[PDB]
Amino acid sequence: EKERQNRLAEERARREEEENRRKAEDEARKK
Repeated sequence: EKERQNRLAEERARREEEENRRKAEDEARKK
């Protein structure tokens, strides 16, 4: 269970950092 939950949690965090770098490069284009 913990293996599964941690795997899903890192998948979530990776998607989150994807969106963060994405908004970052968007703002960069606005610059």
